[PDB]
Amino acid sequence: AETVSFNFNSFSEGNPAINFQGDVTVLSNGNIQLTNLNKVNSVGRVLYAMPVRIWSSATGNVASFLTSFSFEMKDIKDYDPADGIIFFIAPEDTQIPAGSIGGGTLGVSDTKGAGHFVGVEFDTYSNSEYNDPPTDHVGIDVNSVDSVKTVPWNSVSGAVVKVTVIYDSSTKTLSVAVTNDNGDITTIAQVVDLKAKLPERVKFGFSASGSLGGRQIHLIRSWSFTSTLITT
Amino acid sequence: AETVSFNFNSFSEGNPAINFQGDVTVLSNGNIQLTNLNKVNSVGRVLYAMPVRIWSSATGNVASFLTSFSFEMKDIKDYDPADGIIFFIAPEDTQIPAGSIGGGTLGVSDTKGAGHFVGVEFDTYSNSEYNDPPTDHVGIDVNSVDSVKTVPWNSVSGAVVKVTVIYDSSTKTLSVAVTNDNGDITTIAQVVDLKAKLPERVKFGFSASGSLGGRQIHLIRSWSFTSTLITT
Amino acid sequence: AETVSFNFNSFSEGNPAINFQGDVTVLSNGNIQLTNLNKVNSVGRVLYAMPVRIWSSATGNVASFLTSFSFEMKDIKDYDPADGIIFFIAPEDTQIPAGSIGGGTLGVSDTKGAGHFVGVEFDTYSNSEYNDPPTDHVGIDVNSVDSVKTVPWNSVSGAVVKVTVIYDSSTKTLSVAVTNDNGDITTIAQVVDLKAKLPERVKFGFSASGSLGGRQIHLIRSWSFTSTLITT
Amino acid sequence: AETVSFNFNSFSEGNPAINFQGDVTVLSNGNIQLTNLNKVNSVGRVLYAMPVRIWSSATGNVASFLTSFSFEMKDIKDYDPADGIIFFIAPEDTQIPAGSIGGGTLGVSDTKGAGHFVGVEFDTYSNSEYNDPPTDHVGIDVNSVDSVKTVPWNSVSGAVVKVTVIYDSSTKTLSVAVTNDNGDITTIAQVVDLKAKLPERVKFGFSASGSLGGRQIHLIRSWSFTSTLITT
Ligand SMILES: O=C(CCC(=O)N[C@@H]1O[C@H](CO)[C@H](O)[C@H](O)[C@H]1O)NCc1cn([C@H]2CO[C@H]3[C@@H]2OC[C@@H]3n2cc(CNC(=O)CCC(=O)N[C@@H]3O[C@H](CO)[C@H](O)[C@H](O)[C@H]3O)nn2)nn1
Ligand SMILES: O=C(CCC(=O)N[C@@H]1O[C@H](CO)[C@H](O)[C@H](O)[C@H]1O)NCc1cn([C@H]2CO[C@H]3[C@@H]2OC[C@@H]3n2cc(CNC(=O)CCC(=O)N[C@@H]3O[C@H](CO)[C@H](O)[C@H](O)[C@H]3O)nn2)nn1
Ligand SMILES: O=C(CCC(=O)N[C@@H]1O[C@H](CO)[C@H](O)[C@H](O)[C@H]1O)NCc1cn([C@H]2CO[C@H]3[C@@H]2OC[C@@H]3n2cc(CNC(=O)CCC(=O)N[C@@H]3O[C@H](CO)[C@H](O)[C@H](O)[C@H]3O)nn2)nn1
Ligand SMILES: O=C(CCC(=O)N[C@@H]1O[C@H](CO)[C@H](O)[C@H](O)[C@H]1O)NCc1cn([C@H]2CO[C@H]3[C@@H]2OC[C@@H]3n2cc(CNC(=O)CCC(=O)N[C@@H]3O[C@H](CO)[C@H](O)[C@H](O)[C@H]3O)nn2)nn1
Ligand SMILES: [Ca+2]
Ligand SMILES: [Ca+2]
Ligand SMILES: [Ca+2]
Ligand SMILES: [Mn+2]
Ligand SMILES: [Mn+2]
Ligand SMILES: [Mn+2]
Repeated sequence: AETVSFNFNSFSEGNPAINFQGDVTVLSNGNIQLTNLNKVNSVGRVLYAMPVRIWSSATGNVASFLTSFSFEMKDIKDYDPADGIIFFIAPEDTQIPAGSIGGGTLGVSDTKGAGHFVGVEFDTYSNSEYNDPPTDHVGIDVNSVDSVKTVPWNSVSGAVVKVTVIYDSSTKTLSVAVTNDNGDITTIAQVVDLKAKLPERVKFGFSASGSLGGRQIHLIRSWSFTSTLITT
Repeated sequence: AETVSFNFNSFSEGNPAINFQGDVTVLSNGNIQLTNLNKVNSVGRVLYAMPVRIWSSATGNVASFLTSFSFEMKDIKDYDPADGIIFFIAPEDTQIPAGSIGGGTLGVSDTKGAGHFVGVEFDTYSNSEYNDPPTDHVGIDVNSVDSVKTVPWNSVSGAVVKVTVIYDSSTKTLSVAVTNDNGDITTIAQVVDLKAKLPERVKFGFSASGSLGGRQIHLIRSWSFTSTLITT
Repeated sequence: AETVSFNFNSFSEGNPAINFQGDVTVLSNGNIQLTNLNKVNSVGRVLYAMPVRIWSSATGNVASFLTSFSFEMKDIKDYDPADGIIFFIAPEDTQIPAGSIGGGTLGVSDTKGAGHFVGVEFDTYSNSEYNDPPTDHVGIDVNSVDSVKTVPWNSVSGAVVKVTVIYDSSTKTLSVAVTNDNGDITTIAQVVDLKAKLPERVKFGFSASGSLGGRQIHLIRSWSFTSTLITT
Repeated sequence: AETVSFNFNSFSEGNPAINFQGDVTVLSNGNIQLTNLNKVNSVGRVLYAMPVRIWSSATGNVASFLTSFSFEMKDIKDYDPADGIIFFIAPEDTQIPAGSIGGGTLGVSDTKGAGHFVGVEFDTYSNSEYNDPPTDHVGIDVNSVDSVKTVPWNSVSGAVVKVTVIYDSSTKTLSVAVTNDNGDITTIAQVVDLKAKLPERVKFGFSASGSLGGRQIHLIRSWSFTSTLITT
């Protein structure tokens, strides 16, 4: 089998294993800060630099994967704590959408909320234009920030959040477990056919955005990943 | 919400938080050893002593859970490396089946392979009587060691194996990710309705067994768990 | 710290983690075959596709690394069993030298034997033009196939050879242990300053070559690697 | 060429291939447990029972060696996690020092920290009396627990640690690569003249110790070794 495996306990500028897009910076403590607090419609994204072959047009086989990551969102004075973080999967050529308005697009979609990606969003602002639920939520996204499914959640300012994601290729199930600061777990799961929605070669990563009035600290603290694709 | 949370980095026999059944021992290094290498049809099981409420007859709500554990199976001289370990969920009064033959029953079922439990098995011996696949496998079990579903796997002697399990109550999906020695990940997922198959209060644990000619070292190294049941 | 880790138990065409250069083919059993047995001056090379940051111009720190691989060289009828395999480190833009004569150049150097690379060679033909010792040898190469140091060795046709390499950044020591078919070990070690000889970002890989009369089967069976760079 | 080669995937009490010294026990899972958790100044050691000819008095030749082993250190309640494990080389008659205080001596030296041995220590307690660095470390020891050289390291409780050691006789270089749980590699290398510091035949092994307050689980899980001495 063909396996991609990596582990990030911290990050650094100049690591060729990571692609930095837009307003991303690396802090002295090793955290990735995705948005620029002094910029309007800030968008920042980090991708694992090596494309991952999630399915093969030759065999028809689809990869399974296990990934864990930790993040932190923290309020800043005067601005609305917005807009959130999205763990996403997209074609290997993926770039921040041209003329991105940031905000509710989470740096992955156009103004209408459409894009070419699969993702798990940690949404901290209710955008009526994307049919967002009224509270903070975890959502499963398939080519749109108008989520296929959401679950109520609570983004606590300054809290370290732990996420575990399992994609089971045979059932096409994307399962997510979110470990909150109050000790409770939040789960969400959805059948998503990655072979039907995405090309063979993809990139994995994180994106976050803000607006003129909606800004917060978006931090990626750690990321581990393993994908395995059965080969002929 | 109602949350049960625990973490075992090590295990000890004086700790009332675990119930010990059958031939199980705790080694001085802190590991749980489920079977006795010198006994015919050895069966050893371990359960978290406190019953966990997984669903409510009042609200109809079912808990979600995230659990991770690590185990090790190691070959012993002159014996077939058998039979395997099962992570299981059973009614709170669960006991080793009376007159257990161990072996392919994995200490949770009768001779016909039937029992009252939901489990994830790490099977290392092909029992034709339980329609086992020809190789080592991970199976999702619902009241039978004749698995609802299996996935090929490889039990590497002396390797530390890491497992992550997500149960998403809304989709009723039990998703499993197993991290092997060769670096590959193996996943298996199955829709299992816990309300329909198990009582409101259950015990979680591990079981392993052997036969006259089938024996191996079965070890539980660590276990973390979090369940959350919505009470509104 | 910044760590790069990978493990290849087998190889496949289409794996984005591997760059194929020249006459390389992947066999149905998963082995990489580096040279074409029917081509004059055949050269084949495989590289890990991601550039590896081996030193930082910001901190002055140099990475340490541990790598293991298994290869096989097998005689073919009538041709001289030549020329061997080189495990090498080179600038990220590395290509087979233009107008390569293959042969004693091992696909990494020009006709005079000069190139931009650091390598461990498994040399099976004595090239007087590169001051080769009279027998098969393991050599440490610094920008030349005229080795800084060599040790007598024996390339056994059809034998699986295991190699372990340690690069200790603090002492700048490259240490090699070669495990033969007859059970004996061969070692060679050399102080090589990678920060002085190579750029910050590099590619790691394997190269092999042949000539008109010098041809043999050159196989790469497995490859594991871990590098760690202290960050500040 | 005179070669010594062995492989231990597990260990057993009834095997004359290993010499057991002091408080050492074999657990039912096959691991060697070096210290007794209920004893003051506990010292336990294991040696490969056959002496290894590391050098010739006839030719003046010195052996090269390649060795790999895996170990585990685990914290125990109410005791300081101390003192660590040493992989050592000593005269064939080597015994635990008479009236050993255990602790910082690592079971290989006297109260002043002096002994007759060459070793690689995995030291988890800072002994100012042996000029230990302030954190956990890997050290290269020559007749003293006051290390010739150290490198900062981190002993993770319950983690399986893999070590690879290369001794290159021509450069007299002892190179060590330590693979941690967080994925990082730690290396240390030192020129050590084995012919000048040790006798013709030596014993290879492992030692660990504790004190009244400093105690932890010290486990040896596996050990492979190959040495080759050129006889021509
Ligand atoms: O000061 C106070 C009271 C302070 C306070 O805490 N008061 C508390 O009151 C309590 C009881 O109420 C208690 O008494 C308590 O003791 C007391 O302390 N209010 C007055 C007040 C404060 N802002 C803030 C909050 O919301 C406004 C303003 O600052 C940011 C935000 N904005 C509004 C706008 C206007 N553009 C637009 O609507 C067009 C574009 C637009 O909305 N894009 C969206 O902007 C979002 C962010 O708002 C997202 O990023 C979206 O994704 C993005 O699409 N752009 N940015 N607006 N009005
Ligand atoms: O020696 C060799 C070849 C060894 C070898 O390495 N050969 C190598 O081959 C190489 C090339 O291939 C090379 O040539 C190499 O040079 C050469 O060394 N075979 C001859 C041989 C060896 N056993 C072993 C393996 O299987 C047998 C025997 O030892 C264990 C097992 N059992 C079972 C019994 C007693 N029954 C019963 O209890 C009957 C009921 C029964 O089968 N319950 C099941 O028993 C299982 C375990 O077998 C499971 O636990 C099941 O869950 C359980 O239901 N009693 N024993 N049986 N026959
Ligand atoms: O048949 C036998 C004895 C066989 C045998 O088993 N004899 C046994 O002896 C026993 C007792 O000892 C018993 O009596 C037994 O009964 C008897 O059977 N020799 C007569 C004989 C055989 N070739 C062979 C070996 O070497 C020659 C020939 O086949 C291959 C090679 N090449 C080379 C060429 C074309 N040049 C060039 O390309 C010139 C440039 C050149 O030399 N580049 C180098 O070529 C190398 C490869 O040779 C390397 O690849 C170098 O890196 C490369 O730089 N074209 N060919 N040349 N002459
Ligand atoms: O409880 C606490 C804080 C616990 C804690 O978690 N605090 C947390 O702090 C957090 C924020 O920081 C939070 O606030 C949190 O809420 C709070 O819980 N300290 C008070 C405290 C605890 N021991 C421990 C640690 O060190 C002592 C004690 O237990 C073991 C050790 N020993 C030693 C002895 C007996 N001597 C001798 O034998 C003298 C000779 C001696 O020192 N040979 C050396 O002993 C070593 C081992 O200590 C090595 O083995 C050396 O190789 C050996 O040479 N007898 N005992 N000594 N003093
Ligand atoms: Ca939103
Ligand atoms: Ca040559
Ligand atoms: Ca110490
Ligand atoms: Mn949303
Ligand atoms: Mn050469
Ligand atoms: Mn020390």
